[PDB]
Amino acid sequence: SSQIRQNYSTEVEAAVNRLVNLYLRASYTYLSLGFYFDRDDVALEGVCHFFRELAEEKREGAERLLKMQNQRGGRALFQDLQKPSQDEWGTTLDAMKAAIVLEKSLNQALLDLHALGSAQADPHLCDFLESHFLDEEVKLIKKMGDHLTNIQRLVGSQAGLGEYLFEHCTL
Amino acid sequence: SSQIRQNYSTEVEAAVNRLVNLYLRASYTYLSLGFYFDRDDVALEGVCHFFRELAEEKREGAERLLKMQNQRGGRALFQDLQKPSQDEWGTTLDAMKAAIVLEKSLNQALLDLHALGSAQADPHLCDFLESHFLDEEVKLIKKMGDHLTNIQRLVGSQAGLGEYLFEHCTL
Amino acid sequence: SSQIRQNYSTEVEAAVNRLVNLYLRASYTYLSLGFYFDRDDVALEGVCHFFRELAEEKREGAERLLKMQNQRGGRALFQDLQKPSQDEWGTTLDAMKAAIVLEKSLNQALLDLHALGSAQADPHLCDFLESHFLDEEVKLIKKMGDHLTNIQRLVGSQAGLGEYLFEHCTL
Amino acid sequence: SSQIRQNYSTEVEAAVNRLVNLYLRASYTYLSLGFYFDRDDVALEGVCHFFRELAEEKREGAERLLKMQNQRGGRALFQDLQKPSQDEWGTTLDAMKAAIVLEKSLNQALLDLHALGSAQADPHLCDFLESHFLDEEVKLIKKMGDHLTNIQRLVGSQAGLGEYLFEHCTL
Amino acid sequence: SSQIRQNYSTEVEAAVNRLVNLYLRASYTYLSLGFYFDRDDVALEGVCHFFRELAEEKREGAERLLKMQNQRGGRALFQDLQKPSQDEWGTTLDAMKAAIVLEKSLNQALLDLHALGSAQADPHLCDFLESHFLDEEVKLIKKMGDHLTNIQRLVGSQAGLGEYLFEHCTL
Amino acid sequence: SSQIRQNYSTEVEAAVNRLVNLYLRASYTYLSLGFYFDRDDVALEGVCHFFRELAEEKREGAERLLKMQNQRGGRALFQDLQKPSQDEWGTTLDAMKAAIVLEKSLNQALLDLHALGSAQADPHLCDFLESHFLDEEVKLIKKMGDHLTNIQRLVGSQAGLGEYLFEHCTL
Ligand SMILES: [Au+]
Ligand SMILES: [Au+]
Ligand SMILES: [Au+]
Ligand SMILES: [Au+]
Ligand SMILES: [Au+]
Ligand SMILES: [Au+]
Ligand SMILES: [Au+]
Ligand SMILES: [Au+]
Ligand SMILES: [Au+]
Ligand SMILES: [Au+]
Ligand SMILES: [Au+]
Ligand SMILES: [Au+]
Ligand SMILES: [Au+]
Ligand SMILES: [Au+]
Ligand SMILES: [Au+]
Ligand SMILES: [Au+]
Ligand SMILES: [Au+]
Ligand SMILES: [Au+]
Ligand SMILES: [Au+]
Ligand SMILES: [Au+]
Ligand SMILES: [Au+]
Ligand SMILES: [Au+]
Ligand SMILES: [Au+]
Ligand SMILES: [Au+]
Ligand SMILES: [Au+]
Ligand SMILES: [Au+]
Ligand SMILES: [Au+]
Ligand SMILES: [Au+]
Ligand SMILES: [Au+]
Ligand SMILES: [Au+]
Ligand SMILES: [Au+]
Ligand SMILES: [Au+]
Ligand SMILES: [Au+]
Ligand SMILES: [Au+]
Ligand SMILES: [Au+]
Ligand SMILES: [Au+]
Ligand SMILES: [Au+]
Ligand SMILES: [Au+]
Ligand SMILES: [Au+]
Ligand SMILES: [Au+]
Ligand SMILES: [Au+]
Ligand SMILES: [Au+]
Ligand SMILES: [Cl-]
Ligand SMILES: [Cl-]
Ligand SMILES: [Cl-]
Ligand SMILES: [Cl-]
Ligand SMILES: [Cl-]
Ligand SMILES: [Cl-]
Ligand SMILES: [Cl-]
Ligand SMILES: [Cl-]
Ligand SMILES: [Cl-]
Ligand SMILES: [Cl-]
Ligand SMILES: [Cl-]
Ligand SMILES: [Cl-]
Repeated sequence: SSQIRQNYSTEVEAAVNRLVNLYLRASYTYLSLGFYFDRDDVALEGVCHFFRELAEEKREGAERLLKMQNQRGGRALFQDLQKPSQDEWGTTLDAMKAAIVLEKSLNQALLDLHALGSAQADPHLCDFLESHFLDEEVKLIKKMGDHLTNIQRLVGSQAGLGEYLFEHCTL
Repeated sequence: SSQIRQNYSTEVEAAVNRLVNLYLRASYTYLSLGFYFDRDDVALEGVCHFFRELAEEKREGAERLLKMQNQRGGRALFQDLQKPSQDEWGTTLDAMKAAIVLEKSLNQALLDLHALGSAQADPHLCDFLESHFLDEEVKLIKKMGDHLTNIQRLVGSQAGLGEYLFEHCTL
Repeated sequence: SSQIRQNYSTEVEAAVNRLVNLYLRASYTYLSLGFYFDRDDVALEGVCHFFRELAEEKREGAERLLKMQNQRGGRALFQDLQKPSQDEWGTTLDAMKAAIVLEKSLNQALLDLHALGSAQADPHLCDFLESHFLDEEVKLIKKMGDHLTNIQRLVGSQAGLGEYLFEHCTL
Repeated sequence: SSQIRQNYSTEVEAAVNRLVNLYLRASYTYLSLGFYFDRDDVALEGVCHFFRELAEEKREGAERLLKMQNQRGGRALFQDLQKPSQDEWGTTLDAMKAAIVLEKSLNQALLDLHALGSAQADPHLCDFLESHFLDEEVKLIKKMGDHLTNIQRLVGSQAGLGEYLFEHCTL
Repeated sequence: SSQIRQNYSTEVEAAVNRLVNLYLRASYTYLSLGFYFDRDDVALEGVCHFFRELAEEKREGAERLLKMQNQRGGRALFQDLQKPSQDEWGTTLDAMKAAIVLEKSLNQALLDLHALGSAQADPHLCDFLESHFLDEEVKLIKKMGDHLTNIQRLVGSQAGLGEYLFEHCTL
Repeated sequence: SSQIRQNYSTEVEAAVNRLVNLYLRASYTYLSLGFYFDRDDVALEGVCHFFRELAEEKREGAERLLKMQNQRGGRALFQDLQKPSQDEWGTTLDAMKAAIVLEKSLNQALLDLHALGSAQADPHLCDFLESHFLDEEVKLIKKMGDHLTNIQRLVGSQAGLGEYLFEHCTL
């Protein structure tokens, strides 16, 4: 009955709504991460800012998906947004570990949506994922792995601290 | 055990977390409102934009509250965000009615938080509500009542349409 | 006993004070008109603005008269300002009808003051009315008649609405 | 029956209309003060200008109140504006005394409206008074007391004139 | 006998003079803190500068209070300023602890002045505290708690130093 | 035990701390002078401003001395700051008399510190006094004597007022 809908499976429509939920959950998680690091007894405002920026990116992804849902003539359906998995997020290392786990769950969701879009022969969907999501996730996951390595190095030892300072201050 | 906390009741702390939830729910509602009006079979993009702007304002209010929670040494606690009350929002009139009901529920929540802050002799809280929330809500509710009146006039009759056009095009 | 007073009758002096009162009453009326249209259940802000501008013009006329009274060595005397004739002003059509009636009462007052100034052989008074009031009133009354005609056309019928839209949007 | 009205008592609504009247009366008083000082036999144009500026401020206060009345869903009701208490205002000292008495009556009215708003648990009203009226009145009353002191000094004696000139011309 | 004084209790007048003393004491304390960190055998000029800026803020607060005292028609009365509690201030951690204790004593004084102003039904006083003092203190106390946490982290351990460097140099 | 200290007597060190106290007392006195002239019943804002500027200069002198104390490796020690000698300061003439007495006490203190520095063969101290204090005091004392003469002339008589006006308005 939708007058623009063409080659748009009910399966993809549903999976897109689920991915919106996944992205909004991710944004909520990053909001909680950021405010934790803003606590006076944590007080790492740069970490708060890093996570605040990610909450925004994740919300923007959801909005992009919702725009696409309408462009294809699907019906956006919203579900409860579950609260984040933790109320306190431990150290910078713990938080960046939780963040890469999250990004990896979104990345797997995008890959699963491509597999569905391929099975449904929906190239507009594939193009959309490619254009806005797949490379963005890979780039973000690389940066977070980079961060994990640096944090481990900085917290580990004077040899690690040493090499980090040399790179940052001499190079 | 918080080293900055002063004159900040556990009651207000809790009510602030609940109000964050209320504001994030409101933002989610407005996201659903906006995307509904973006549907090709609805296609009122200006309405989508009006509600998109409100989703942003409501999120910003929640973020402001969360910032304040930390500034007072309270602990931000997040809860499930319930999905909006409807999946489809009817006419522009229905949506603007749902929106004023929502804003009125937030306004009542702010008034209830002032009553608690007064009972707890917490003037920083009162000041904060005054500075960022009370007048903003009143102004928004006035605009929405204005909108309700105009929509009713425009949809009602040629006499109503007539007066609207005169004001918009002659005055 | 006034050392600048020349050729300035007590009759004109009195009539000038009465006209000040008439102009301030008019300004008060337009204040009430404008705020009525600002009511959320009326919500024609352009009409509010049109009347707000007229309240200003009418006050300025009174101030001009008061300045002139002093320039001639008359004594400005103020009287009670009666409240406007109505508390609610009905439709845009009703309000613009009330406004033209008002302007016509001021115009008749100016004409009556010219007749007195002529009988008193006071050409400075005539010049003053000509320079600041007579043409202003005529222009305003023409605009209001124009408005009455347009409002009647717009509220009347699809043929009227039709012609208005053609003029506004095509021409 | 007003669709925006929330937490807005009939008592405050009425007191706001009365305060509008009080502010418009004040503006009318200052108009009479200013024109008196413009009389050729008085000829203190700076005093005329000081009072003209106050007539404007007082009108603006009334307009602010009327805007607020509508924003809260109250009904602006206008009453007769009584003419000022005097037709001639004596010396600069007499006029500035009459002016501080007036400002003190408005200030007391604002304080009485806060007491009512507090009894009615209306924090938007309190905020509004704070934001636009309480500090403005205090500042104005301080300036007028300053003026009274200076006028008394200047009119009093050569020792007073002396100190005024030293401050104005040397410092 | 003061010609501007209205609704200004002798109790608030006295408490304002005491708070001026409290603020000037605070400014003197911060002067001593800053010069200590300027000692060649301490040599933390950034800490000296942080405290120099606070000495200025505290003096400005006192001056603001004194201005307000005169605006209300109270009489500014000055008392001995006691010298700071210490002649030497230990480590950066010790000094920032002494500073938050101080700010908390000023904050409690402001809250006690609000309680008095409320008991005296003095809304201009409440507004003044809100506008210039309550939020400023909260913001300053949050920053100092942030500083305490960071200093403890940096002085504590290589894991703490590690996380601080990551936030500052990577994020 | 100070590693920079050279040719810096304990006698000068102590006298510098005492002079800091003297300068801060002077600044406090000028704060009280300035606020007195800001009283509505005094209302000489130019006098308030003149004294406010001097309070700043005196504080700056103390800060300069404290900086120098550290540059020489002395230990800044702060004492109680006694409140000013009066709570009310009479006429402009009385205040300017009190001010020149004060400046003369500071000037004598500087001269006494030079005598000590000379006896201690401390040329850096002499240079410092010369560079920042001796000429500044002389210039300030000359200006204040000038002011005393003018105030006496202006308050004295029409012949005095006469000559002042001629100089200010014709020359
Ligand atoms: Au954050
Ligand atoms: Au942040
Ligand atoms: Au694909
Ligand atoms: Au595909
Ligand atoms: Au770097
Ligand atoms: Au570096
Ligand atoms: Au570096
Ligand atoms: Au939208
Ligand atoms: Au939109
Ligand atoms: Au409150
Ligand atoms: Au409160
Ligand atoms: Au329009
Ligand atoms: Au139009
Ligand atoms: Au038009
Ligand atoms: Au209006
Ligand atoms: Au308007
Ligand atoms: Au005529
Ligand atoms: Au004539
Ligand atoms: Au047009
Ligand atoms: Au048009
Ligand atoms: Au058009
Ligand atoms: Au005037
Ligand atoms: Au004037
Ligand atoms: Au209030
Ligand atoms: Au209130
Ligand atoms: Au001056
Ligand atoms: Au002068
Ligand atoms: Au001069
Ligand atoms: Au310093
Ligand atoms: Au410094
Ligand atoms: Au208060
Ligand atoms: Au209060
Ligand atoms: Au940094
Ligand atoms: Au760094
Ligand atoms: Au770096
Ligand atoms: Au001053
Ligand atoms: Au001043
Ligand atoms: Au010397
Ligand atoms: Au020497
Ligand atoms: Au001069
Ligand atoms: Au002159
Ligand atoms: Au002159
Ligand atoms: Cl955040
Ligand atoms: Cl495909
Ligand atoms: Cl939207
Ligand atoms: Cl409170
Ligand atoms: Cl208006
Ligand atoms: Cl004629
Ligand atoms: Cl005027
Ligand atoms: Cl209240
Ligand atoms: Cl310092
Ligand atoms: Cl109060
Ligand atoms: Cl001062
Ligand atoms: Cl020497």
